[PDB]
Amino acid sequence: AIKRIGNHITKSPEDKREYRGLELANGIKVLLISDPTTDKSSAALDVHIGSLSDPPNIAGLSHFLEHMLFLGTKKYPKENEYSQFLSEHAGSSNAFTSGEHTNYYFDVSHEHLEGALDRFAQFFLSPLFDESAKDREVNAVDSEHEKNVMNDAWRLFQLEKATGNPKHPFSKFGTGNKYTLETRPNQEGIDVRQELLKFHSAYYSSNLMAVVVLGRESLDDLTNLVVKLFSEVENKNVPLPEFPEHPFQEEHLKQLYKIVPIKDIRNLYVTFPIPDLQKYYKSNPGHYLGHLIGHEGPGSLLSELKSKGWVNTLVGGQKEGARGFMFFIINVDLTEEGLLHVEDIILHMFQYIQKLRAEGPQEWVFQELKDLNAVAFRFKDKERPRGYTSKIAGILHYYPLEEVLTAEYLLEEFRPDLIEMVLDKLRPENVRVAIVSKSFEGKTDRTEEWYGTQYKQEAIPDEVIKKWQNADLNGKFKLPTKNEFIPTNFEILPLEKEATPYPALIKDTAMSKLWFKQDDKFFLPKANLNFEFFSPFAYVDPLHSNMAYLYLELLKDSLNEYAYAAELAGLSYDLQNTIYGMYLSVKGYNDKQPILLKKIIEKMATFEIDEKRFEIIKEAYMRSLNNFRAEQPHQHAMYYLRLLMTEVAWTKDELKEALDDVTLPRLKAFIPQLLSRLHIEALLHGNITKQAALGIMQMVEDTLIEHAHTKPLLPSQLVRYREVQLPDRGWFVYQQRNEVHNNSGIEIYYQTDMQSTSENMFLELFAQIISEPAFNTLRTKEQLGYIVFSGPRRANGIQGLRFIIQSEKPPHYLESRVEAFLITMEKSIEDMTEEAFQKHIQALAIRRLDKPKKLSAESAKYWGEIISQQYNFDRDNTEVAYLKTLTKEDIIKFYKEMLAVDAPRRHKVSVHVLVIQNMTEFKRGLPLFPLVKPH
Amino acid sequence: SPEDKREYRGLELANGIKVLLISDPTTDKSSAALDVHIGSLSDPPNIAGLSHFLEHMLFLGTKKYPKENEYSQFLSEHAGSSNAFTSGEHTNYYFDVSHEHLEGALDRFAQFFLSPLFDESAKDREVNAVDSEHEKNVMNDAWRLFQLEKATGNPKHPFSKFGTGNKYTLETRPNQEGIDVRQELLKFHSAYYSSNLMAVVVLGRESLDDLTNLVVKLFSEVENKNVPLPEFPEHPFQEEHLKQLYKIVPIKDIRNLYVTFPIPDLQKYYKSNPGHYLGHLIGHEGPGSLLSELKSKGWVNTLVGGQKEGARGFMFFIINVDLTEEGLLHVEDIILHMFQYIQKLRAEGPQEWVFQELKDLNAVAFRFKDKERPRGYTSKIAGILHYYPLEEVLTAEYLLEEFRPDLIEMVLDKLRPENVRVAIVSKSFEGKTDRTEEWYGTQYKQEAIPDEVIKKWQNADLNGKFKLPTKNEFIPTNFEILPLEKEATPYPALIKDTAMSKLWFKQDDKFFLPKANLNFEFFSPFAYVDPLHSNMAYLYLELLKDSLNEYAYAAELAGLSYDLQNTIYGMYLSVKGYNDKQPILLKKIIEKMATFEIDEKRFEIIKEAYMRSLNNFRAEQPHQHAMYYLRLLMTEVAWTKDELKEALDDVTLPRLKAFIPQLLSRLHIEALLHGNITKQAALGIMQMVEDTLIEHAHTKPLLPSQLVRYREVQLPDRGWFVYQQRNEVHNNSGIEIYYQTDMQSTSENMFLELFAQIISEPAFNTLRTKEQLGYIVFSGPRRANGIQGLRFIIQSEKPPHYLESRVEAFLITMEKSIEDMTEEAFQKHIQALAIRRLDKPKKLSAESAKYWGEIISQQYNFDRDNTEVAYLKTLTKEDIIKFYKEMLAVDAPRRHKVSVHVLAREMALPQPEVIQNMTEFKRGLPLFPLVK
Repeated sequence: AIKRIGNHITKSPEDKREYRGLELANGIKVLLISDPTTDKSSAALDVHIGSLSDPPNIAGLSHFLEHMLFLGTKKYPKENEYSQFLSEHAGSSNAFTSGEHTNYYFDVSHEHLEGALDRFAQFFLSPLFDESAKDREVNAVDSEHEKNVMNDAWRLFQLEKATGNPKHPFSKFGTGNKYTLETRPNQEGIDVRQELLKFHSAYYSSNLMAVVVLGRESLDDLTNLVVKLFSEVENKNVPLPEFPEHPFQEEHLKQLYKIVPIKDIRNLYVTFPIPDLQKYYKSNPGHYLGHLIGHEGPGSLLSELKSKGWVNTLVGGQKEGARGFMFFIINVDLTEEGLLHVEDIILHMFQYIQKLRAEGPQEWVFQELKDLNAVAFRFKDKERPRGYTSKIAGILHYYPLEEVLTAEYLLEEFRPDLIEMVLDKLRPENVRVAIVSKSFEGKTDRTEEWYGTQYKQEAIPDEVIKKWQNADLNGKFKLPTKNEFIPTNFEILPLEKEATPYPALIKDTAMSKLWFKQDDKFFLPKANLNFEFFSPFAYVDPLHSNMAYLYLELLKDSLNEYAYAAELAGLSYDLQNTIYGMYLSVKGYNDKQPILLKKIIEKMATFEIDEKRFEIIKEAYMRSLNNFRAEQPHQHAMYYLRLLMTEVAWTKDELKEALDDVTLPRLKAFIPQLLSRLHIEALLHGNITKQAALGIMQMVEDTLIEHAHTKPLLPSQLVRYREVQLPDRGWFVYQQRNEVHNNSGIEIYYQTDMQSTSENMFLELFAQIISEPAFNTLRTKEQLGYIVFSGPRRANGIQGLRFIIQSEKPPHYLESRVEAFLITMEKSIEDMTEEAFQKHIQALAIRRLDKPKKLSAESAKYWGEIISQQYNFDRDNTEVAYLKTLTKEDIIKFYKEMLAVDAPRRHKVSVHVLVIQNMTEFKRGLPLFPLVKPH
Repeated sequence: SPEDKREYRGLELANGIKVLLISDPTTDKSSAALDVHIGSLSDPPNIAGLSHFLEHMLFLGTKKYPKENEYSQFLSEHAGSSNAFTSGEHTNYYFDVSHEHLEGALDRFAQFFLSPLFDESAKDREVNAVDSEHEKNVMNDAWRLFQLEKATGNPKHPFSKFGTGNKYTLETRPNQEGIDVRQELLKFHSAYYSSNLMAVVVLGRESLDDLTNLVVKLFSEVENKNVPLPEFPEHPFQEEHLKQLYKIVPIKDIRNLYVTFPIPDLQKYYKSNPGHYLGHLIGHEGPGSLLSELKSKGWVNTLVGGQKEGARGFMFFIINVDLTEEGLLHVEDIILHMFQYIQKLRAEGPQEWVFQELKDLNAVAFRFKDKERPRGYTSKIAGILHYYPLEEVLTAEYLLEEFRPDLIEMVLDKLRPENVRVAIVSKSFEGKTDRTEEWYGTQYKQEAIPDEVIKKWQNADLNGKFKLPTKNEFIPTNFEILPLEKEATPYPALIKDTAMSKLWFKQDDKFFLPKANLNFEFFSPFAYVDPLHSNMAYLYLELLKDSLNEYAYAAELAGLSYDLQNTIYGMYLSVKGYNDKQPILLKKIIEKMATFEIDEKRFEIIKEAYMRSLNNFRAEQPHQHAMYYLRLLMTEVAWTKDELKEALDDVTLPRLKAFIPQLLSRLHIEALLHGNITKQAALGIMQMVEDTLIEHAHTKPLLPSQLVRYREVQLPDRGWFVYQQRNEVHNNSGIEIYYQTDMQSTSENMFLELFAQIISEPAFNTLRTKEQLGYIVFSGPRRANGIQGLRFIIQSEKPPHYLESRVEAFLITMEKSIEDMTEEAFQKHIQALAIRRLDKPKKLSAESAKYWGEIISQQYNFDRDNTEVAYLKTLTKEDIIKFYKEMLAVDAPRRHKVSVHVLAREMALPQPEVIQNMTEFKRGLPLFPLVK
């Protein structure tokens, strides 16, 4: 069977890997993909035979056969070298069956395909089906059934098979079970092995199999090896029509079911069947209709239901079963008010559909989606060496090899009649109601035989379907407007003649500080800009902190609807509450980035607050403070220690005492006062000319003065918090009691001077050195508690070591175990050889020296340095050279004089959650560490 | 007065000399005074200021020793001050002596009468000295106005005669005329001093009889000529100057309106003292008062009116009026307003109750005279001894027991448009004044107001909008003292502890005074948060004090007092005085501050005044600037005058109104109870103040985290810091060097203070007396943010590095001096320091203020001094050397040194550590722990 159709196929312009797809004479679909650059190589074979099978003699027989092909019969398990070969090359394979097809994906570390190809070739060429082999597989199939029984996702899927026509084979149980696999046939007289013989000979031989290779070897090398071992397999010319007609006969239409799952969750499913329409996939109309249903802009279906509160989340998507029959599914979130108004929610979905009928199909919205799809296709992302093979192999059976890459990423034709046809399908006549709730338990007397899921399948008497058809009226909903920003600039701006390896202060003003960088090591239009706004009033009072959070929470919630279109564009807006300042994150294509940024600045400068929105936000904030009372001790201990470190902090109980007097008028008065004085810090990044970037900073500051009347902060109005000074000679402990968790939590912390390049290295190295032994004994052999923490702490320009442990043991006993660990580590570091110490520092050095994998990640490192005010972008490169210089003797000295129990400079503090009688008095007594000088 | 001791014994000599005998055992210092009814008016007309020249001549008269200063050296031996002055009709002498040396001092004074030398050499030196005194008086703006007033009434009248005297008039014109001035002194002394009207008051303690026997025999040595007293029948003005406006140029920038009314000698009758009673009416501030009308117009900030001094036959009445730019434009209207108040007084008429209430307040207050200074008491008594016996003068002058409604009507009738003599003092009269007084060079001009305007004043006699003052409480509710509680604590304790309130209580026992003091501090975090926040707080305080001032005047008349201060931590309220209205006054003060209405015009004028203060600091002494720069660093967060000025422009009246409830929304109050108040009653007063606050502002207790104090930057050990600032206004340069040692502790406080005392006596002689580099010299310790430091502040036009090097050399010399000083000399130095620290307060207010300072510092050890003084006694010379070595020493390892350099306008260090940005340095240095 030697054949190779030849074509040159276009691929994402950015993508470099070259692939040739060919068809053999036997008719096996063949795809050859060559990627020499990637070290890993792979291959996949998909047979289009599902768990559902035309013979109904036993259930799970097809699933058993796919398992029988990965068992390796008796020869492959007998060879431990075969399994060792997979382990040596770090190759992990997953074998699974789906109703449409059975799929398997495997990987080899480098050029190990030849041996693997032969092993896979043997199963198809000749399966032994030995008696000893069958014994292991039947037990494995029974184990596979066990996990499926408790899987709620599978339980919904099997319920869909039950809702299938009983006469139709669609209602067969795909997973199968041990009793069906062996006990049921032996009394019947059917032989399982004889069936496996017949099925492999004809069904596997038929051309339902597709082979793809991701091997790094050249396409010509790929062609010779793949063709020789797949030429032997022949064609039995057996045609499979799947299911010609939909199983449903309208008998199970217009029925309401109540499902109680093991998990507590509430989802509503309305079932409507739909026609295949596979040939016209250019328009993809059903998904386009789903996008309109799932949209969250002006006059959205979810937006009305959000005001009612009946549906928190609405998602609409196409559902595909067999090629012959497909379905449309709408999922709505269920709320207690929504459960009472279930019928009204169903009518409201019809009202949006009525609006869609009135507007009709629209060419412009389809064109906008096509433009977005083209942009996404051109900039392909998250390419995967493993699992990509399985997806393409399934696509190959239904799609031509040349068109597989662009089939789902491009729209080429408009199909108005198809949009009308899917709209016609969405009518109450075809509607089926399925409701999931824990409360339904005890109202259901009917239980599924396969899995323990209870659905009444009761036939609604006095059906209200007629009322919904009779009362249909044009919806108040309005179709969404054209997206304001669509990326049109794909060209990357040329690098500036001046080259800077790190961010530079192109513009410095009292009003704002401006850091600028140009893209290097990456070639994408995508550019990201982070801006910090700092105002003193936010942290001045406990009332001020509470009011500031409410304003910021309200700000993002109001902007969320306006920024849904930005999410579709890929632009990213983030508004978050930080005690010192407000963090605005803008990410995405550079060309449309400024328009979104300015609109956010105007909304931030002048914000309107609704009383109803304020009340719900205030209630949610109050509930969160109540939750912390029942929160886990280890996090509670971490908060208690953090509260002591800051010069002044507000107790969580105090924060929820002083929310009693909070009012809307005080909050509205606060917004101009806070906005009136603030300072802007800038971290622009990506490919842009410096002059244009300076202009973008100028407009942002100009808008803020124009609306908020923001004026530059006076000197000394920008001071960081100072950590309390430790005694250096004493260990201090206070006790508090948890109410809900039986494990007692103790936290021990050691302050370590002030941040310095050498100081950072010493703390990091000590944490690295003790981490592996603590995991070896404290975490596992002692197993005092699941939560054991030995990691570095960096805050307020200071370094510390924190031990967060939650265990069912006395806190003092846990502290004694930590003390025993510290003395063991003293002896351990001395016992450890110098060569092992060098291996420790080298592992930390490799971890420190990580090259950026993403444009955003590269910008993030600079963002951290500036917010801390160190401004040391290259600090890691200077530090790694010092780490090699660092010696074992210095590390022993650092612990013996500072962190040791007998150390003269001993900084030890203790926080206990099951004496410091007043937190304020102890903090007032301690001096304050100065802010680190900026570099 | 029961509080006053004795003073009720007096004798009159046959010669007519007036003698009063005082014997106070409690008084530790003896005293004696002389007086005689002769004056500048009674000087020979040709001679000028003969009596003033003669009063100096009396001291050197003694022939006992041929030394002019022999009496003065005798007074120096007894350390008793001797001063003498001549009034218009009286010559007064006063001196004091050792307690057991009263007889010896009197004998020396007696020698002057037996032989008055008045030597020729003494006269030649005296003429120059008297002329020098006259020259110093010319610069005084007030004196130049007074001299012009005496001369203007009549050249012929003796009223015009010069009082001070000058060398040319005293000696040069008589000597050329062939008159011998020394012979004139001898003849004048026999004719007037020795002849009659002498008044001697003697204070002794050994016995009343011992002084009495000696004085009668010794003061009879002079033979009386029975010479009578000079009297003037009519006022000097002949009515030629009446209804005549004057414009006078003043040396100082002062604007005043003066009107003179000649009146009869009502004071000589002393029946009712009517003129002062009328003056109180005009002075009183109340609804419908003259000051309230003037303040509303804004023409006059304040006015003062008291009966002017008058001769035997006549008296004068004058008004002093502050003038504003708008007031200067409307001066005629202001005089018309004064006339309108007089017409309202005519409509009300004389009222017995107003006189009775004033008399009742005076009588109770006369019984309650807290203290009398022994020195100068004799001099005041000598003046009134001639006209009234002490018992009669004290009772009549203080409470006016006799009442005459007719006399009150007569003085009101005496004030009239015809009686008015007009004068205006303003700085806008330069170049408009031609006439110049010869003696003081004062420039004044006659600008008679058009006769038609004078007719307008006469034809306009209508009351405006004036309301008779409401009767107030001038009587303490209980004159007696409430009994001390059965359980009593010598030092105030925390009787009541509350989340919103802190209470300390002591009842004054030894003092036995009905008067009591209550101190309250209000805490607000927002006051120090921003330069704008500090600025608005001052404006609110200034608006509050102006608004409630009219009510407060009534308490001031009763002797009750209130204080409002803008401390950075929060508002300060203090109430001191009798308990009769003290609880009532406290509630009203709280009501005004917590709920307040702001007048826009008052806010604008207050805002301008605060802005004027900020620009004023640019022109300030260089040494004062150095203290201000050091203060910024010591207080950590603080704001410069520049940023405050921009913030002051930002403040607006609506913003200020919004901030007052926010400031008053949450407060913490700490209180001190002192004086005659029952503990249970005081607890009720504490409940009342908090209850008033919660109703008015819904006050809530501050959270412990919210309530915090400031911290101080910590200098590195072995570190020297300096920064340079330039003062454009002052030619000289001021340097302040601050050496920090440690957080204040009992041992630490004693050691540094001992060092400051040890070097204080040497510093004055070694630097100011010998080096004499600059007038400004300071060697004193400074306490801020619970940290002890020593500051040396010198202002001189000398190089700063040279001056700092001299300071370092002085310290090295002081270390050598400490070794040189004997152990006994060191013990004497500690003894002086111990006495200075152990000083008992002589007033109820002083001891309570000492307790108050500890409470604001957050240290509750009231009796800290007794423990500290015991430690000071244990101190050794070696211990001070160790303290100098650890921090004060130049090369000390733990030494912390900060230098503030204010450069001169037109104008090195071994180690230079210039501070470019203060904010960067504040971030760089750590913060000292707050004291526990």
